[PDB]
Amino acid sequence: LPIRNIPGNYGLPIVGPIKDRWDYFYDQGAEEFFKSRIRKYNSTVYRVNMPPGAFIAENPQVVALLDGKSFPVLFDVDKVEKKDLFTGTYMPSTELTGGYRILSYLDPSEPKHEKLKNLLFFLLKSSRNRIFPEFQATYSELFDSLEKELSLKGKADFGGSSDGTAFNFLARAFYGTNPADTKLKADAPGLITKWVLFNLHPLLSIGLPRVIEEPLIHTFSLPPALVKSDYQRLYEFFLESAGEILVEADKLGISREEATHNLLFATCFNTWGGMKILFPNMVKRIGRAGHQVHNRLAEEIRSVIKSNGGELTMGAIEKMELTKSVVYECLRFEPPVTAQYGRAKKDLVIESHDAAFKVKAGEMLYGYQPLATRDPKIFDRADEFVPERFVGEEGEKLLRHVLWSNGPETETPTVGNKQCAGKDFVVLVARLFVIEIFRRYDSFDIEVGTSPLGSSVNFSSLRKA
Ligand code: HEM
Repeated sequence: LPIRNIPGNYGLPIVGPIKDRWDYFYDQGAEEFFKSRIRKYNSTVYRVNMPPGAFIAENPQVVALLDGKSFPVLFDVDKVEKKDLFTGTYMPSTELTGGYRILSYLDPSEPKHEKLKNLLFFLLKSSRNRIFPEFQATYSELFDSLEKELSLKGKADFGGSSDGTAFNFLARAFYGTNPADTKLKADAPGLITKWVLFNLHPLLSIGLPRVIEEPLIHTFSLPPALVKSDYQRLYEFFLESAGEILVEADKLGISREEATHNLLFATCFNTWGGMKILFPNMVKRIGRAGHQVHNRLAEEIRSVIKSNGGELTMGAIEKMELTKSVVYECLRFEPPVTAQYGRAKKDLVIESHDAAFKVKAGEMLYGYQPLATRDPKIFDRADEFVPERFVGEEGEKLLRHVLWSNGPETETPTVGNKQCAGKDFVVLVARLFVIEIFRRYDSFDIEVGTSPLGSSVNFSSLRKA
């Protein structure tokens, strides 16, 4: 390929980054922010300023990688450093996380990265026999509540009940603990939401006027002191509930305190936060796919479960071709976590589709994942939600281009990489979610809005089997 100069610029000091931030949040929105510049520069690789800049991030300057050929450099731990960039060009105060740099912020070259990631692998494996029954019990109660609410109101707010369900499910599956039996009671979703906001506010908009938002959430960090007491309630829950897991932390040579802050983070931030975005998005996209698709899913799911003597098992799920494909298509079409960063460790030559580009050691690389996973040079019908996309031998080959987990779907998270520790768990619970819906309902209708993190979604009809 021809070597091209990386197009784009960072504009004026102070003023450049602020105007780019306004485009990003207000005047364009993330997707059009990136696409308008792809068009202008005639390039899927270019220089751009990223939020938050201001007083929160020291340096907003990045090289953006916006196609599925260039983007995977962000996975290569010999090319990029992945230290302290889980949230991008700033890092939330460690006062938010017990004074520890949590696993998500650690480069694989750090010894505690290996230890802590092994801890989470153990958490997931040891939970294996609890996931099915706890999912089916907690989500059954959720759909019961949504039916109740639909009968009362003519619509049922999915997110408003599902956030509690997801936390209860995780507490029961991971720690064999019902939060209703503890001091947390039903307060966890509110506590976690505030704490996550204190971490992520510089990257988020709530729809308030920019005159209010800019000074209040985009310029300076919210003080961690204001969420410390909330965080302490969560910590005491994890400390008291995670006994069996803490035994393994002891064996791995991790302090009880460090282990507990890490379990809190993986459970509340990575898992529950991830599910908070993913599940409503799934309900939205599957809802939009239409009743013929719903009927095909119901037919497949019910037939397979019947073939399996009414027992839902991992092997039965493997028979559910359309179900597996629809889950992968949700993750392709709308990756729940869209921003991945990496700092070049050495001089690199990054190949796009039609040119190569040279980046210097120390440059911050950034990828907006939906542009890599909806890349029309990789996927046909790239901007269409295609339920059956991954069905069959040929469809399955395309999984190497599904990147939700911060690596190819065909690859395995390891202590040597920064791929999502919960990769297999997420795909499993997403499948269980679709299964639970269509074993109960023939089809459904939705009403939808936006949310700081993804979508808000109401059911307006739930057609029982
Ligand atoms: C739908 C839910 C989830 C989504 C969308 C998601 C997505 C991601 C993404 C995109 C990253 C890469 C972060 C980066 O370096 O930019 C990541 C990392 C990580 N995730 Fe997940 N995740 C989810 C669930 C989980 C679960 C269930 C676990 C349970 C252990 C988990 C644990 C982690 C950990 C520990 C890392 C850092 C890995 C490392 O340091 O090597 N996540 N996740």
